[PDB]
Amino acid sequence: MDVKKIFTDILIIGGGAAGCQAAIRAKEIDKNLDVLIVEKANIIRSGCLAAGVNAINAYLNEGETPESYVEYVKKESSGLIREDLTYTIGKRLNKMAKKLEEYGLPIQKDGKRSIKINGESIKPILAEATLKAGVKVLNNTIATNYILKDETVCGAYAFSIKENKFYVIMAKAVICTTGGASGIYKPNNPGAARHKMWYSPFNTGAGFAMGLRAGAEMTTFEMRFIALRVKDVISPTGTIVSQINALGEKYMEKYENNTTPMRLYATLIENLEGRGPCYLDTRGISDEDVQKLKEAYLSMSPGIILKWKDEKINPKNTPIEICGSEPYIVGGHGQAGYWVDINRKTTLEGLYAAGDVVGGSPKKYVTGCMAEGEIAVEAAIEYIKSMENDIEIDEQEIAKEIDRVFYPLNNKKGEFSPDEIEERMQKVMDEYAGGISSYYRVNESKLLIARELLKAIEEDLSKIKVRNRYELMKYHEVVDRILVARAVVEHLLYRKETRWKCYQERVDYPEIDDNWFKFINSKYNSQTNDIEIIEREYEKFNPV
Amino acid sequence: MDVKKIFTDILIIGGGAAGCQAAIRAKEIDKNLDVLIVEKANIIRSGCLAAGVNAINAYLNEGETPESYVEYVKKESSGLIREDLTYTIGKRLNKMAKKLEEYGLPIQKDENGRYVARGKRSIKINGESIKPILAEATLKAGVKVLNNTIATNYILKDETVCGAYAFSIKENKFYVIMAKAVICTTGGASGIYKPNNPGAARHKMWYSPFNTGAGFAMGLRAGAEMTTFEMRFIALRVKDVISPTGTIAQGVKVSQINALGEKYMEKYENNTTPMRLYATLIENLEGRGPCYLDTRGISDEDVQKLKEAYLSMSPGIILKWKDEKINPKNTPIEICGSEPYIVGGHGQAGYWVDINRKTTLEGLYAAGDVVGGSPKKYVTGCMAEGEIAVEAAIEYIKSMENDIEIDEQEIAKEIDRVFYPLNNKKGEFSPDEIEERMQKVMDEYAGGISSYYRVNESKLLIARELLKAIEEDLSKIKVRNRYELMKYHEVVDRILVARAVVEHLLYRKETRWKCYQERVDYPEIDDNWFKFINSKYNSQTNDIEIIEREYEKFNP
Amino acid sequence: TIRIIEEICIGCGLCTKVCPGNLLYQREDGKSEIMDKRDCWDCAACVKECPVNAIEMYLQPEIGGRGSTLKAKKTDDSIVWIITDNNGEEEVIEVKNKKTF
Amino acid sequence: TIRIIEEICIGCGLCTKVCPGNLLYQREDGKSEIMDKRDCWDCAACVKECPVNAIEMYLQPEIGGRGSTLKAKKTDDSIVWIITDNNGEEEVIEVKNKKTFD
Ligand SMILES: Cc1cc2nc3c(=O)[nH]c(=O)nc-3n(C[C@H](O)[C@H](O)[C@H](O)COP(=O)(O)OP(=O)(O)OC[C@H]3O[C@@H](n4cnc5c(N)ncnc54)[C@H](O)[C@@H]3O)c2cc1C
Ligand SMILES: Cc1cc2nc3c(=O)[nH]c(=O)nc-3n(C[C@H](O)[C@H](O)[C@H](O)COP(=O)(O)OP(=O)(O)OC[C@H]3O[C@@H](n4cnc5c(N)ncnc54)[C@H](O)[C@@H]3O)c2cc1C
Ligand code: SF4
Ligand code: SF4
Ligand code: SF4
Ligand code: SF4
Ligand SMILES: [Ca+2]
Ligand SMILES: [Ca+2]
Ligand code: NA
Ligand code: NA
Ligand code: NA
Repeated sequence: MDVKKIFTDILIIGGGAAGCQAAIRAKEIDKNLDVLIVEKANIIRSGCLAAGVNAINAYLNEGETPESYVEYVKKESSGLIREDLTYTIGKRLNKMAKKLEEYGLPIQKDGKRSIKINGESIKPILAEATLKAGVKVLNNTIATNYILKDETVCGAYAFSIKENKFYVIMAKAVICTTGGASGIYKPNNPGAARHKMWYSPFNTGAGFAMGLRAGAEMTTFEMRFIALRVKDVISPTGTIVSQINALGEKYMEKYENNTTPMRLYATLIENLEGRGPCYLDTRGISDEDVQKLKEAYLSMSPGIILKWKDEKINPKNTPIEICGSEPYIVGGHGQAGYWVDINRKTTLEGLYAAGDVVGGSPKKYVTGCMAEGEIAVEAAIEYIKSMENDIEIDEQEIAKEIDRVFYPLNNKKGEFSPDEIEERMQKVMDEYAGGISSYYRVNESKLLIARELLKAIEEDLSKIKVRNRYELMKYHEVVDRILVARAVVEHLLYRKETRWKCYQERVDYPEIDDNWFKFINSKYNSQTNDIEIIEREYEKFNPV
Repeated sequence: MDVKKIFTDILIIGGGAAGCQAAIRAKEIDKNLDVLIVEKANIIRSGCLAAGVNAINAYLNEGETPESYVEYVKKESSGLIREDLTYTIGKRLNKMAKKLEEYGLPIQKDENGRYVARGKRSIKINGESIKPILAEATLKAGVKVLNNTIATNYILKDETVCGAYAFSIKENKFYVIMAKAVICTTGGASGIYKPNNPGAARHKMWYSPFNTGAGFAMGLRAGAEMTTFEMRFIALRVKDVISPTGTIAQGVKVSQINALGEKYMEKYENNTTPMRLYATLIENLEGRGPCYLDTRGISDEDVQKLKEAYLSMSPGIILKWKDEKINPKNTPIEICGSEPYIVGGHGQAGYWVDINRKTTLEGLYAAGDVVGGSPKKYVTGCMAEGEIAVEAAIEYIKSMENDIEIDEQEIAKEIDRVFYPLNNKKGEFSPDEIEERMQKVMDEYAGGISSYYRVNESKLLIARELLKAIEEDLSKIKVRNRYELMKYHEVVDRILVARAVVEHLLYRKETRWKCYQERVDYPEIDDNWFKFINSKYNSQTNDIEIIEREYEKFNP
Repeated sequence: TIRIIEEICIGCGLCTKVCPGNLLYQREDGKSEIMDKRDCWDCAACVKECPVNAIEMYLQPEIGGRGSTLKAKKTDDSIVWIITDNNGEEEVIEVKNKKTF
Repeated sequence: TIRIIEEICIGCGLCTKVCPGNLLYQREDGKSEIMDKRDCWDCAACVKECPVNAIEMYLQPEIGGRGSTLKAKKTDDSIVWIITDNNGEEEVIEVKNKKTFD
């Protein structure tokens, strides 16, 4: 194996929406900066944007302000958000939409939000702009841990899955932009269609796990976003009209506010109470309207076309069935992830984060993730100004990470595969930590079982054996998700209230509780190998 | 391929509990009768008894009578059972237990020589070799057996059953088995719904995963009437390993508790089998699960007795306890519900039969878990039905002779139907793929585990149409060998059974059996529905048609 | 999920540089292969990359797929989608890259 | 489910005549093979039948199996069960055929 030491000024882990904009913004600030992206897959399509987008959801119309955005975000989730993070995102949403147009995204008219787009190639256009800016990219390269020196992050380790190479990447500052975590719970269709899900099945919590292993603080893992999407194909609903139950009743009219959480809650009630399935009532649209729908879905979720063809579904005659996904651990549509300051610096010196990997501010969307990448990289650039990558890393520490990364490749005694352990984990979380099978409900006794069962899975990781570097990537996805899952269980155990309906359904503490208007954070103690909960008080945003 | 024509007097489909006893009893009545069992697997261990059984669960202990047996069986359906079928079983239960002892089953006895009661209607045994003992007795009676031979359809001359078609999975052979009378003893159906653990552990279930409703499907295709497929038995068993609970509950006298340690059954007036399951579901749904059998505080000797008992009938639990570090004296035993099964032993779904166990088709009798109308049957009740059916079949064949001639075109039609996917170069789906597709449809739209067993009209109407689309795709299946051909026929049969289940569930607009038949849009029991819902398959329209049969008081 | 029609595949390798899951690789014989069809997200990136429409998307039979397929051919200014229903009937839908919805 | 330890299997075929699912067959070289381990019901009929204990039952990892195994030796009047836990610790339990429980 060839061990390669690389040096860069700014290292970005993950070349998705936030990481691409961070790298572009860095080059725009200083052409001379060395900027390197380490990307698990292929930057042209990597991350949540691979299939395309339905729309640009987050920007401000005339007369709307960051304050308007903060209030929307609180209405779409709860009052317990990091207002400072939401406000500073809000200030740049419109600027980020303008950059997407500059990069080549097709946009047309019919306020400002009334635009027509083709989001099919949003990721390629973002990737092309990144490479045109002079950013260096290591594709098909999996990050596995931060390089720490005296409690300061000064790089990261990674291994290639196409070459026999292990990378020691020294950097003056590191930006985590790996996205959130899927695959902790069972998906809607385990087995044959186990990766038909809403979030990317290839964002498996690496950023969360590297952060936890390195000592960084996470926040609000008990808030698990669940998507309400077209059944089985998990396609967007925005494209597609009102919500109806199987009796044809517009059941949302029974509730005062029609918010994203409410639409999911209401749909679950209808099904549980015997009036499902629930649907988007497309009946009565025109033949041309059907053709428009087909063309739009081909540009961002083509599987639904195959479902319609197979099941003889014409949306003008048959409404579109919807249902909820597995719970995800995300800081884009949810508010789970790294705990950061207003400059997107994590709790570790030298490490910043942006996007779905950052907690505290739900309803970020593409523009919000792009904006966070800019904020983070601007802070990192100011931080690296004085220093230089002269940190010397002891060969023993390098060898230790190598041993950890490649352990199952040299495990002749192993008896389990990553896929077997992944399914075992998903079963534990689905059954004892509030998955689909429990209609997302959690209670203390089951959570305590989940805690103990996850520890037994962790013990069996040393019995995993892999045959190649691709299966080695899968092993690390499982290692990372087990740690994230252990944190999720501790967060769910700790918050003895129900703050977010569906996303955090503590059936044994069903009421909201004013005594719990505070943030629940976690830290991983490498000495005791236990997750430790930290309370952080809520702070009104008052910049002076 | 070898097409083998065979002649027999009595043909028995399925060499399980009912089939074995039917065959033995036939040879008792007339040793010169040619009796032949067609068995899908290996008779020594085939069927629900393969792993052993925990006890004999239908036995009239001292003070108990056939009449009191009926009174107890009636309770769960609020009296909607075939009392004639239950009573005639009750009159033979103790005889069947004595037969098992004569065949060699170890049955515990007290100093007086009486069987040792375990519960009101059960007795203690070592059941590990119950099926080998039954099979040995069958072969020693001179009964012929075709093992590894899959029945696919009855032979019908006009509306009279006069044999059956079957294919071997070990030889390149197809059987045309002419019989004076046929007795269907194939057991019920599992694998219509999704199991507790799809995929890697998809056959970890309570009922035999190898009883896939062939008897129901053969009967439906031949024109016979089925009954009460809307009553889908669901087992409350040890979680994941699906092990018996009676050994812990009845044997140790332990209570059901929630995760708070509360004996939640005390909140309910009646502690019946369906209510034990319903109450467990409620506890979990309301955030007080898991639920358990409280073994905490038993002795080390009791733990050892439990391990030996479970090794003798459900060994998987020992592995779970070792892997998860469960000692029952310190940690209670977690319980949960299974998939719904279509069975006439623990439930009351299956063929509609007269008191002599004749189906609605002349020449065809049925016995055991394949027969509806009488729950709480168990192994002795199934044996009893085998005897009743064969006694009537023998009286019926007394007049006739195997002079019926089948037309060669009819044989050719069944051969083409049976071997179609083996010759389907253009096929694009496997039986496994279609099986999973069907289980998803039923789980999501016909009240499987994922909906907590609840059904509503709208979902069932969807299930009806989705099952029809699966049937359209059966012609796109290809198989590569005779073993996979058997799996194809398991899917074909289960699709037809599932279509019937859906129609029955749609039709009964009330909730009579909690859990087993939860019509959430008609949540109350309704005296206007005190009648049997039956079905037949219309081959001209390819549809299931519902028939109502009135309940008739039984007076002996 | 997707299938590679090896008889149509010309071994160009283009589909192996797009997948967000790294699922596609070029074998020694030059043909593309998917590591595990169960891990596909149905993002269609590979489908659109193939210049000869040797990659087709279909819905897993286990979740109700009946054999309908989706293929895509990229032009200088559009994506031409070929949708074949489960009975073989083909519908051709061209979506211009500049077309907005 | 079950696994066949091929180095121990002597190719006798006995395990191929008991399974209620027809899952076990003899290959060209005589050793037993299971058609699909996912279809096993864990009835243990094959485990008991094998005279050299080349068949061991174990719980699928996907449902929480950690490596404990069960083997069984039939005697003239008993079954001798060999239970090995996930750390290799062995417990042997004989259950006499004529012994009844409780
Ligand atoms: C199906 C779907 C549809 C959506 N549609 C819309 C829409 O219409 N409009 C809208 O505004 N928003 C939409 N969103 C939201 C938006 O896509 C996300 O919030 C945003 O893409 C997240 O950006 P990110 O940079 O945090 O993560 P990503 O864009 O997912 O990027 C994360 C990157 O990290 C990489 N990575 C992961 N692990 C490692 C590792 N170990 N080493 C190296 N790299 C790694 C990944 O490969 C990826 O390139 C959608 C999201 C989804 C899932
Ligand atoms: C797990 C379990 C534990 C039980 N424990 C007890 C207990 O402790 N006490 C008690 O009293 N009762 C018990 N029972 C109930 C009792 O075992 C059943 O009620 C009884 O065995 C059913 O008998 P049967 O003849 O109808 O079906 P089975 O005994 O299952 O026999 C059906 C036969 O049909 C064969 N067959 C299926 N399809 C075909 C085909 N196409 N062609 C040919 N043959 C076919 C099968 O291979 C099998 O040999 C238990 C049942 C189960 C499932
Ligand atoms: S459709 Fe997307 S996830 Fe699937 S193989 Fe192609 S590029 Fe990969
Ligand atoms: S892009 Fe198409 S032709 Fe080229 S290797 Fe892939 S499947 Fe083959
Ligand atoms: S344990 Fe039972 S079901 Fe499994 S292979 Fe052995 S005999 Fe067959
Ligand atoms: S019984 Fe045992 S030794 Fe004989 S073939 Fe089967 S596994 Fe091999
Ligand atoms: Ca996965
Ligand atoms: Ca099956
Ligand atoms: Na029209
Ligand atoms: Na057809
Ligand atoms: Na087709």
